[PDB]
Amino acid sequence: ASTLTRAEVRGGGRKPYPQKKTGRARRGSQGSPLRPGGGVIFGPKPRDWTIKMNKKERRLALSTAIASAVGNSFVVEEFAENFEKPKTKDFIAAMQRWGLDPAEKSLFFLMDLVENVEKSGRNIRTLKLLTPRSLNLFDVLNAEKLVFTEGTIQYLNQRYGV
Amino acid sequence: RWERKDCKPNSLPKLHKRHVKVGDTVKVISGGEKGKIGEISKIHKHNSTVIIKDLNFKTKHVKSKEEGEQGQIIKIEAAIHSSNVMLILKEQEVADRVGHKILEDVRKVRYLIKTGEIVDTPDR
Amino acid sequence: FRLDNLGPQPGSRKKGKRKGRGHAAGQGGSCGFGMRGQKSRSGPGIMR
Amino acid sequence: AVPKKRTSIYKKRIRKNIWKKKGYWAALKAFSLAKSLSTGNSKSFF
Amino acid sequence: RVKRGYIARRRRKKIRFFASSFRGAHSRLTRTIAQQKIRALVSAHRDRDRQKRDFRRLWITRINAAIRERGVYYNYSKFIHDLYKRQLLLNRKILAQIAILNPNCIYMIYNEIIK
Amino acid sequence: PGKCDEITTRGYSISMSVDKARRVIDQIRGRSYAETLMILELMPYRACYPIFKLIYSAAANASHNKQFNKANLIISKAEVNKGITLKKVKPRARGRSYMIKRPTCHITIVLRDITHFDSYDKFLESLTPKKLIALLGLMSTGRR
Amino acid sequence: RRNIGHRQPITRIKITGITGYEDYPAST
Amino acid sequence: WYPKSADHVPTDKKWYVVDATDLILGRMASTIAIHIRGKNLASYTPSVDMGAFVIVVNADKVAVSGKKRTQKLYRRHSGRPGGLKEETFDQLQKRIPERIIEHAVRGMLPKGRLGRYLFNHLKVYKGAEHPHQAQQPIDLPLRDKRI
RNA sequence: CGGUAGGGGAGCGUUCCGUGUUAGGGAGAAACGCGUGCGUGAGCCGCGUUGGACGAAGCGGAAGCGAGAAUGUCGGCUUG
RNA sequence: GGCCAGUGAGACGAUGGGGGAUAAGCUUCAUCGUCGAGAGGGAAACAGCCCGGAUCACCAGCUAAGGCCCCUAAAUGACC
RNA sequence: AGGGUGAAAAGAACCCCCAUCGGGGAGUGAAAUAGAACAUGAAACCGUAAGCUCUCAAGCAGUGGGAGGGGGAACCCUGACCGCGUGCCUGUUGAAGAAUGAGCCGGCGACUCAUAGGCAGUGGCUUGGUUAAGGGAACCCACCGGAGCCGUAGCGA
Repeated sequence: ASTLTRAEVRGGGRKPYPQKKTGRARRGSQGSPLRPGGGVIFGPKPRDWTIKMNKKERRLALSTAIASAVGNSFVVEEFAENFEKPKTKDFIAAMQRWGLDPAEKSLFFLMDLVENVEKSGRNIRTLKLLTPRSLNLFDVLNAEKLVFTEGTIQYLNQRYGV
Repeated sequence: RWERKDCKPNSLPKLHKRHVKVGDTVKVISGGEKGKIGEISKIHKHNSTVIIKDLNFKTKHVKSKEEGEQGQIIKIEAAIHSSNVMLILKEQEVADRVGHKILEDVRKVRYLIKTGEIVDTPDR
Repeated sequence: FRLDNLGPQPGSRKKGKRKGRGHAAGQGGSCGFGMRGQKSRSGPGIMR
Repeated sequence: AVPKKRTSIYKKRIRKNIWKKKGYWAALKAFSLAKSLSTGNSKSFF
Repeated sequence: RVKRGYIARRRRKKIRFFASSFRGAHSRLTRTIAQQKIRALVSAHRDRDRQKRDFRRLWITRINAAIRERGVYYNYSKFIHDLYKRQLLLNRKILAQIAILNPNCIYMIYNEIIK
Repeated sequence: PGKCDEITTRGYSISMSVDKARRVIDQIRGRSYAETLMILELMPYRACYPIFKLIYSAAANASHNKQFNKANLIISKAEVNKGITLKKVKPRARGRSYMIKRPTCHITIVLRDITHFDSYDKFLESLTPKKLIALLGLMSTGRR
Repeated sequence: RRNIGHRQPITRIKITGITGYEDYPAST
Repeated sequence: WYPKSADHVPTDKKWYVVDATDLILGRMASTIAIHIRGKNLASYTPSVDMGAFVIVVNADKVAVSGKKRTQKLYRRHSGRPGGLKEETFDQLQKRIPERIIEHAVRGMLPKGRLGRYLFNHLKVYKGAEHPHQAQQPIDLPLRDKRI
């Protein structure tokens, strides 16, 4: 998100007319901010925000999010997948027979993420597969319908204690 | 009107590409006069606009001669967009989506996906 | 903890006052810089 | 020599009205000339 | 990240409407519509407190005339010797109000005061 | 709506100052067609001719288009309005320069023929109210 | 300058009748 | 509730008379202009003209105390310089008598649009008879022991 | 419980983002007005039109964020 | 003490004084008041004099400084 | 400096006024008071019509009281007459000021960002707190990365 100041705009730096002896304001360039030709005061130039958040706190934001989503009908939980010729029909039907399907964003994740489920999870927009490598605060923070596997239940338990 | 001139990669206007072909027997899909067979006659391939005969009814007016004589009105049939025409054969009288095959020879032709008819037919 | 439900504690953040927007804000006009003088003038100012 | 301040709408409407009206009075004269020029004995307008 | 506005037009239509029947440029010409607005509110104050003060004045003079109607030298002054000496809980210069509606009643008041 | 007792004949940006065309147009408001005709024919005003051409193209535009007379045909409102104005830079001494404008009138005239149901007496008879609406085509100072 | 308003919470009473005015009438 | 407001009063206003034969000028003119305003009416209202016509007669014989009769001067000044016109009360009472009282009340009563309108309610005559029998003018009450 | 310079506290609003291809919406999104509806107020709810396509609320985030004063400035218009 | 301001030529009135000519709405300092930063009533109008201190509403009342013939409220009220 | 008829020119056959400028019908279109100096259309400014009102007037032109009248049948319009009221900002010991500035309307236009020191609010951790550069199946990033900094001992050149 960038812009140009009184110094970059192409307008010239000729005092358009002498200081006194003319009845008119003291305009001093036709590249000035006041004139509507260009020159913005305090425009946006690319700033690079970044917020160092203490690791041991950030963790605890995850642990809080998770630990708040569970135990109130918002954590179904599985143990494995065996899909061959990945086909997005057996999988969505799995969601159906499984927990809550309804394509209502149902965050959903796994361990070691065998390709043949990655490859049939993308078609469905509402639920996105996750791995410890890919874990984010955002999507596990619907507390809506997030699933796990035992690798995640103990991997998870292992990462955070009490 | 500059906002709608033919678009030009270096001296030429992009031609798009449409499934419909001249002499095609089409059903109008949705717009307006939905569900009416026709024979296309003239494809403007840059806009994907296609005039099928005897359907679209535009009541224009024409100053005929140089003394104001005549000038009797003409009734022209104007464009309709290409995504609004499917194919029909009189035998499988039904709309369909196009397809393709490589038949036993080298050549490669249309093939209505919902039926067994062939859109390409003979060369002429 | 849905995204919509979460809120920050009270007093955690204070909106930065924008000087010069209005008299009601109270920093409007002079902005508390008073009238004239080196301090009022824009620039590096007097060295500490 | 140079005016101080613009006049109101009030005043200006007054004077423009006097201008136009000054045109009003000079029609009924032309209307008399018409209503007399409708064919009649007269020595004018060959 | 342009952020241009229209909130002026409402900021200002509102005033433009509070200054109606202001008979000049004071009703059309926004940059003076504002200061006019200010000045109408101010005179609303001063005319309000002055209206309390002003209606007292009006009733004092009105009751004063009704009392002087007795042809002998009475007053709004002396009527109040005699209207507080005899305990009447403050008819509140609204005996000045009946004095014009039920005048016979105000003559009854006045005779009971004289006693 | 006037209900066909009106025939607007709008105008082009007829290339003359608005205000002078307004002194003649104000001259001709209310008078019946015959008078304003014979006046504008002989009026000593430049802005009088195009107004004339307009009027006559309003009578004639209201005799075969609608079908009216001319003897019972008045000028109802006959308004003028400004229009696009052009801007010239004519120069002048000591190097100064002044815009000289160039105005355009924009006239709409609404003639008015006469159509009357005709009522014999003042007395009112709260009857045929649905019909009554048709009957009261035009009234002055109506009440209730 | 201070744009401030004010609602005095009034009460709109209706009066039904008058009583016990018989004693010590001073009317004449 | 709401104070009463002078609601339309046209005519049948009381006409009074004052024979000003030796009645000192000021005091009389105060009790004239108090009946010119209507401050003798429970219907009094500054903004409306609830007053009452009156008639001064024998306007030649108003008295003034002290040495006034040669001292007091009425000055009318023309708009141009040098227009000031010294004029002593004796010269007026000799020359045009009614203007005397016509000043006295015209100072007493409230100048403005309304004051100007009321001043017509004073009819001044230098003779001994007044041509008005309009409301059969009842003589004017004087509450002033010193006249 | 007056208050300029000035300091502190509590808020509204505008464009955009998260919750969203949200709720709602061609029986109709915004500018104009009737409601002294409502607020201490910045402003908010409703209410209508030839046109007429988008977009609230709530809990949060960011600011090219709030104008009658710069002999400002760009455009349109007047006065004489 | 911390974090942070603005201010830096005030004006007049009372008093004690210097300078001046015991001249200035002059100037310069010391102790207080008002204005500055403060409304309202008296003073005709009238920052710096008198009473007095404004949170708001009230078509309620008692007073202060000042006043009671008319314009404007209130005795053209008493007696010397 | 100059952008936005319509979904499709279907951009107006025919008629009349007619110097073929510009119009009114007819026709097209859902709509052309969308008709080609055409898409929503604010304000200044120019008119028109209706309601009430000004010619012995005096006024930063409003306000409190409201005569008379008109409106749909207690609220809104106008205002006879009375009272009070010495524009707004900057800036001054002190301005309504005959000190400044602004013709009006609408917009554009001013304490911002980067990194660092200090202080306060909030949170995480703690018999320690934190990682930076750098990696991470892109960029964000879970995890790694302890080099480094701060708190642990002062006095003295």
